Amino acid sequence: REATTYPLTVDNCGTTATFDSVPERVVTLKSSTTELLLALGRGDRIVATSYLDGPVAPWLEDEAAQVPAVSAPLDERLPSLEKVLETEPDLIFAGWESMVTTEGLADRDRLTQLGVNTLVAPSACKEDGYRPDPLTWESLAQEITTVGTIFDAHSEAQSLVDTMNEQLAAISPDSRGLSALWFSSGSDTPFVGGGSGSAQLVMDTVGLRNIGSDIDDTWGPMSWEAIIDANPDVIVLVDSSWSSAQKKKDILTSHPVASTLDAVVNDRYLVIDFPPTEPGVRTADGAVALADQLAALTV
Ligand SMILES: [Ca+2]
Ligand SMILES: [Ca+2]
Ligand SMILES: [Ca+2]
Ligand SMILES: [Ca+2]
Ligand SMILES: [K+]
Repeated sequence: REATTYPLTVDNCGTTATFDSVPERVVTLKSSTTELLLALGRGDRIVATSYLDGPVAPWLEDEAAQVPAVSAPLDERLPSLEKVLETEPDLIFAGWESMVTTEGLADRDRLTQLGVNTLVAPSACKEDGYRPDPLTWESLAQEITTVGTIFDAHSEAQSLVDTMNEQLAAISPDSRGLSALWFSSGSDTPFVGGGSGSAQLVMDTVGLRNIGSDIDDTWGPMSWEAIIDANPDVIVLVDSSWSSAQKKKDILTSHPVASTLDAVVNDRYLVIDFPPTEPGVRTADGAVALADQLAALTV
């Protein structure tokens, strides 16, 4: 039954952010931020959205239906700052840190001067000291709790964390010692899940060894030669609008050497949608989905 005390000061990716009162008019950038506010029962605070990553989670459809901004995003990517400001926001809630730098909408200090708070999803901080190290489920719980505090939504945040933990509790790590390629896009040079993002978190959780684990980033290129030598037991396909799961199956099938891998010959594929690959509460839903598919797979 806690209610937030304002003014509230928080360190958010190394910027001091002070909230004089609960946010009322928020522009959310990326699906992660938009859906987190929907999930916390704060959809009515969303005055604009931009850079959405796909349809909302099915369980957020009824919240999204009450928020006109979800139906009319400002832009497919970053909107102009003028369009953002037209809605008289008190907060810009950015899924990626770059969006509130000079290379994005504007720097955070300049936005503060103009009367606009900024909040970067805590899971998305990129600098040393603030980047998850490593990303864990607790990183994501802490993000929910922090945003809940800012939005005076303490019970809602606790509920959301409890729901994520229940989903995770449904997963028993596979004990077969299997390895996996996490294949995002690319035919000439595959782009794969690296060792420091959601891909690694999810593979660790479901019990797959990531052949891309030595990549020190969320994603990286891996040559066909290196993939073939790694011999992944299972292949996770990210199903995105720009590279479908089927497209990647066809790439694998058509490759004159990778088509001879056991994983490819035996259709040992797991499929995850794009939005849960951005770290957030949906990532746990993605993990459940992959765990269920892996359970159904014989190898
Ligand atoms: Ca409103
Ligand atoms: Ca700055
Ligand atoms: Ca500055
Ligand atoms: Ca249970
Ligand atoms: K306010």
